[PDB]
Amino acid sequence: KYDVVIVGSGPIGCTYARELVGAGYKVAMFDIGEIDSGLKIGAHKKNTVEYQKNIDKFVNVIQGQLMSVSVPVNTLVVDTLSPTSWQASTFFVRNGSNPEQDPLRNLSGQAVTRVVGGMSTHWTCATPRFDREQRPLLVKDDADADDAEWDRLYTKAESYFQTGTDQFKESIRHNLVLNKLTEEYKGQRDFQQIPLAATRRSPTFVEWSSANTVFDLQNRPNTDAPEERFNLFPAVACERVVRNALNSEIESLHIHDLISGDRFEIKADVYVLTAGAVHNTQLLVNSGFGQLGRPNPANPPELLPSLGSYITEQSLVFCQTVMSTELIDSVKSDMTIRGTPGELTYSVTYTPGASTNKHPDWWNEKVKNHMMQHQEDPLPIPFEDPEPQVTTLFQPSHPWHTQIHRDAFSYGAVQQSIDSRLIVDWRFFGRTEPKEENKLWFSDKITDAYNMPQPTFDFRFPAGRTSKEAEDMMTDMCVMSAKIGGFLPGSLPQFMEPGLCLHLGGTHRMGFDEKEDNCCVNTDSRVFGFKNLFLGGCGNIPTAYGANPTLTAMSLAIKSCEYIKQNFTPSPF
Amino acid sequence: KYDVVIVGSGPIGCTYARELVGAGYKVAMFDIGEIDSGLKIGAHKKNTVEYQKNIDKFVNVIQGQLMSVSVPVNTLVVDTLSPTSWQASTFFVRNGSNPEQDPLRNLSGQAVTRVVGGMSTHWTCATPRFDREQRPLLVKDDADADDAEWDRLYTKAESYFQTGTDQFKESIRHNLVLNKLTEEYKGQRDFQQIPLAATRRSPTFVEWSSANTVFDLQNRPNTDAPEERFNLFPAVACERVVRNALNSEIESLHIHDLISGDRFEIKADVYVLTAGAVHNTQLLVNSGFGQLGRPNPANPPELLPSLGSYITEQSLVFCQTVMSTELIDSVKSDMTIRGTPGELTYSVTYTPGASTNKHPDWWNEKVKNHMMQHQEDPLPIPFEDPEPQVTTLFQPSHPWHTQIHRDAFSYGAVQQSIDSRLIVDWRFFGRTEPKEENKLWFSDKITDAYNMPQPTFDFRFPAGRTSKEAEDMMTDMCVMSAKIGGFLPGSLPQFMEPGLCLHLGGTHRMGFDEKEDNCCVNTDSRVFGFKNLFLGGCGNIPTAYGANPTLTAMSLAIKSCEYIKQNFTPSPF
Amino acid sequence: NTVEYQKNIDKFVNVIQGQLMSVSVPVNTLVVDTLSPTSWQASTFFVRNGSNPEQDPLRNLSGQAVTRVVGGMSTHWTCATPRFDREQRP
Amino acid sequence: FSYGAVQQSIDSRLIVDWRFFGRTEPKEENKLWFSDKITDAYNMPQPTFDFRFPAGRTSKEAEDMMTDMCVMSAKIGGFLPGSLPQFMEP
Ligand SMILES: *Cc1cc2c(cc1C)Nc1c([nH]c(=O)[nH]c1=O)N2C[C@H](O)[C@H](O)[C@H](O)COP(=O)(O)OP(=O)(O)OC[C@H]1O[C@@H](n2cnc3c(N)ncnc32)[C@H](O)[C@@H]1O
Ligand SMILES: *Cc1cc2c(cc1C)Nc1c([nH]c(=O)[nH]c1=O)N2C[C@H](O)[C@H](O)[C@H](O)COP(=O)(O)OP(=O)(O)OC[C@H]1O[C@@H](n2cnc3c(N)ncnc32)[C@H](O)[C@@H]1O
Ligand SMILES: OC[C@H]1O[C@@H](O)[C@H](O)[C@@H](F)[C@@H]1O
Ligand SMILES: OC[C@H]1O[C@@H](O)[C@H](O)[C@@H](F)[C@@H]1O
Repeated sequence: KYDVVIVGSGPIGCTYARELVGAGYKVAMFDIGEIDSGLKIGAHKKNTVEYQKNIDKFVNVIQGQLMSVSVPVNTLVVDTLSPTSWQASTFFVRNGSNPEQDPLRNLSGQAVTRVVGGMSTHWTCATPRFDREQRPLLVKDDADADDAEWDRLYTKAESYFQTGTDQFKESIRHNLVLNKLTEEYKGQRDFQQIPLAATRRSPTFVEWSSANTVFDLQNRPNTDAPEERFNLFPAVACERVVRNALNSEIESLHIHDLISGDRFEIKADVYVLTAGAVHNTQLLVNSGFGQLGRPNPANPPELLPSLGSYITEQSLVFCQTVMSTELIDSVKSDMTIRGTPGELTYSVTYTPGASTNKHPDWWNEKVKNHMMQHQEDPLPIPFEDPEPQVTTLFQPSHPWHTQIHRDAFSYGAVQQSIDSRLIVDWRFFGRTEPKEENKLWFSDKITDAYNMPQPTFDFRFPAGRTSKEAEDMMTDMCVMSAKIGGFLPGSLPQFMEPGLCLHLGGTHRMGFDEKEDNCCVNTDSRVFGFKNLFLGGCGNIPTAYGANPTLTAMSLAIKSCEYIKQNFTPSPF
Repeated sequence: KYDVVIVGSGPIGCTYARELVGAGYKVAMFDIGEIDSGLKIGAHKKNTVEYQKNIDKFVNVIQGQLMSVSVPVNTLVVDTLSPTSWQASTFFVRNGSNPEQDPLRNLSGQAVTRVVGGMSTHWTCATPRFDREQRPLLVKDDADADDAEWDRLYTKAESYFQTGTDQFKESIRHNLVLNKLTEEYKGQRDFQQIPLAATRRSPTFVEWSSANTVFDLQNRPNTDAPEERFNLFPAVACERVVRNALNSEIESLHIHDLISGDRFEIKADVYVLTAGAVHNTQLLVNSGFGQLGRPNPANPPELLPSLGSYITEQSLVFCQTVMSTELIDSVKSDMTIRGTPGELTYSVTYTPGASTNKHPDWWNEKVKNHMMQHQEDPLPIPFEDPEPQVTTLFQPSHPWHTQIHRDAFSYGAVQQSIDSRLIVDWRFFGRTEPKEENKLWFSDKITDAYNMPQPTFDFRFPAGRTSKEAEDMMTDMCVMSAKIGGFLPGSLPQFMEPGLCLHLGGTHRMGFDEKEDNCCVNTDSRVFGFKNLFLGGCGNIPTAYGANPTLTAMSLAIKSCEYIKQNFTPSPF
Repeated sequence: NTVEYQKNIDKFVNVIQGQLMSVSVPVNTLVVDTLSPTSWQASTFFVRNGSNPEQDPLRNLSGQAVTRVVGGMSTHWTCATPRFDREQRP
Repeated sequence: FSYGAVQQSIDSRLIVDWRFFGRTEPKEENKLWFSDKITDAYNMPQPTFDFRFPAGRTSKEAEDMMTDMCVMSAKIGGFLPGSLPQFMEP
């Protein structure tokens, strides 16, 4: 018997943990995955010395914990088998594929991650605010009070994630790029560092934030927290919430302990679901919310008819560029060079303080030292120079989010022929209109690896503004990127597979009125009709957004938690 | 001040830990890597529910922690850059490549793993004994006493690893294959399960063994062990052992704490190095054993002239096959089938106990149930059937080790068009004659990611018996594999890149006499001349072997540890 | 039999490929899901580009091809001309 | 007729091709037929195959053939990477 139970240990779950453990509640949290981030439970897997010294390898850790949501049945022809080998007569259901899934109306890139800390054990840590145009309303008919509420919430989210905008300020590459783009767009667009949930520990090490940063996930009571109560149970699949006959309250949570194989029930006062945009919906549909099976509009759902409808996922465009000869030469423009590399007459100098210098002294010293210490290297950038982390945030005249950076998730055979110091990544994310016909649904016959109803998408990028925007977005990346360098062969401009970006929203969407706004939770993230059930995460977001959604989702959880502290009393100690 | 210090936390290091912590010694162990296997320190990363339910993804975790040893300078021509992009005039030293390395005399597949538990946090767990022909002598001129010593040591190694040969006995696929190969080679070759360091917990879960299984790596004293003393220090790069002027004793170990960045010295009575075949040699060469820089036979080394010479790595050949129509039909040969799948008249039956049945009742029940429950599936093998784990061990008439199995390390884009139940992997490993000219050496100018001397190989498979064997090995795989099925397109018979198999040996080799046997350690694994320095691991193995070397290496550590308990007194408590 | 092809014999593969027209190409079912949202996108794997909807892809001779030029296939062939022994011969 | 991206890294003087051709039992069920609805480029009835290598001797032979090429070829050299032993498309 707990005061609160939380399903999932990602950063939205940990947000509830932090708020409620902190306010004196007896909390239990379950995760279907296991502890595997070392002694800091749920921490970023990229915070090892070895991965910050071999950062290209980290793509392998990401790929290792992205399990695809719905893989259609495979119809590739293999006709060079030996005549003796067993050969198919048909393309029958093979290797865990989903026969419900139409391959042509899928989010084939969508994937889930099942480990303690969720996806925040691998993510890129970008945490921008949404402006009004991308954000759901929290106050009706009062634009300025809506702004102040969002500002209050986001400011708190940013402290929980340790969001900052200056961790890369001493990078030559970062500033090379930033300054050129500010110059080029002078006035018309503003560039800044990507706000990043991260703290720099040294010039070659960044402590990336995660679920652990929000809440350390250590069981309580303990010496550091002797009057808090928290227990995390890993390797427990949560399968169903039990409704009372009134559909006004949840009475238990049904679970499957994966180690013993036993099934149990858990009672609490408050039930919170933060299993992710896909798995929140799966658990609700298994519990008799929404509708199970292929959509059938001839059978109105009894509860939450909007559940699994109006889903959104962003369009993503990508390339890499190789830095221009112009930009590279500009790095060393305050240097006087005499002699020729490798003689002992060779001299690279600058005047410290010189009003005519284009760069600050610190920049010139790095360049001087690199050039003198490494006289066989043909580039003026130091080898340990941190990577760029540049953005122009979404605006009405350019309604996409942009990252001009170095992401650990490479999409191709990472290449070796071009010096890494020259390479810049470009990712532009578009916003997607919510439409009722775009759906995530669950099979009433096919089941997944955990014997739960198999997830199935029915999705196309909407015609009209979504599609026009996505193609204007592609053109913008082409135009903007040419300012910095030409494309890197094998990383040419392209749309990524649908759902690869993992920003899926609106699967359990938020609004003021269940009917009128076609929604599932209210602005306290409470499920309509039910006193003690709440949903957290990106699934709540009802709007068309291009920016990275997690900080937003956290803000909404903070507000949800105020509702809980004002409406439920913690058990005595 | 410790009684014993151990460099590295892989399973050979943990062998010393187990023996010496157990015998009452005050032990400290350092690793340059960090704890990241969840709450069981140094355990197999494949022991999560999620990875045993998505086993194809585990290749990504392996690739994520294999960092290449020596990558030659890249000379690929990229001539489709934009004219504006910075373009090279030469193939200069880029992206951490090693200019000392000849690309044509490399072990390009060789890689190291830096995490607590070492490579045993990802390995395949195959642990066969070497027969006489592959094994170094531990007793001179007495074949039968040599056998009994090896038998005593191996039996102890097998308990520490929990080696077994029946964990797969209930697999239809495993037995399908095993029985056909026994029949086909009747008499001339014997097949058995690959001995595996592993314990089955259920029909769909195997608890794979690791460094953790040898020694749990928990600091001591603790409640379970109140009179033992052990401390593990992760993220500490060990750089040098300090010799006394007599070169008869080590006086300290110099270390670099990677978190603070500070450098310290550690004193102990006994020094043990188990940093792996490559990193043991690197640490010794940094300490003035052997010779630093490109080999120069005009400057005889002062200590251990054989260090880094006579290295061996095995040749590896690979394919996959698709199971024959014949073999698949044989799975269901005791079944009477009436009706046609999917009608309600459909019936699949057998007689339990029938003397005329080719299979045991348990086999027939699985097949019956699968066929009746899954009437849309065209194969008689159940979906959760465990994978084959078959071997014919090395013999003089077939001097290669063989694995006929399913390995988590796939080498190609894992494919989806052919049902996984039909696929069998074939890996044949050859033995390599030790030659003085085959070397691992360290640069006196280039340094690696940890500012240590850059490793550089000079290696070719020896002409003569090694090469003839490797090509007869390839032919054997071709011949033997056809008995089970034809090759899977995209997995055709091939030699793998040199060193991919990660069985490198002889970099610090064992013998009776330093001069006479061209060696570095004696049969107690003690370094010649030095009272208190020992080396563990595959680097000790002086012979040409085809079988997986780790169990052997453990056996040698067990013997080393007897020497220590008989020659050094633990500090009082 | 040109001087230029006997001096650059690797290029002759291109002349062979240039006159082998496939006999029966089943309907294509490859998924292309990285089209721009603005581009025309199929709802089904309909009959495209001269493919044959009668053809089962799994019971084909997909490599079979014909050559339509004066001299037929003997304008590109390898010229191997062995006798059949009794066991192969009508 | 090379089947792959002709390669340049290994001297052509070292390279030898191996092609082993098997015999196929005639079976009534293996057919070439023509569509009464689909037509080809010359408005003639579209050719359509219904073919599998026969079970029994044909298939056993084809796999013993593959093994023979493997065994025989090793006498001359090892396989060239990117030209490894394979069945060609039917
Ligand atoms: C993978 C990835 C993800 C993101 C980025 C890049 C990469 C490669 N980058 C990124 C993202 N978001 C941003 O805003 N900024 C960035 O730069 N990524 C997305 C981000 O990582 C997610 O939006 C965020 O985690 C969502 O948090 P959450 O709502 O707490 O959900 P999680 O998926 O992280 O964790 C949920 C959780 O629940 C479990 N689970 C699932 N089913 C169950 C059941 N049935 N019972 C119990 N537990 C369950 C999981 O195992 C998991 O831990
Ligand atoms: C990666 C891999 C390895 C093996 C198999 C498959 C795969 C994909 N399969 C396998 C193997 N061996 C077998 O006999 N059977 C199998 O089926 N693999 C090899 C096996 O995994 C190794 O032979 C074994 O670990 C060797 O053990 P070890 O001698 O204890 O060495 P490790 O590499 O495991 O650990 C050494 C260790 O030392 C560290 N390190 C390195 N440098 C330093 C310095 N300078 N200071 C401190 N520590 C250092 C590492 O970080 C590491 O933990
Ligand atoms: O695909 C990688 C991208 O994935 C997204 O999930 C992130 O929000 C981006 F920051 C990131 O670059
Ligand atoms: O490359 C994978 C192989 O690596 C080797 O290190 C192992 O000993 C084999 F068992 C394994 O199949």
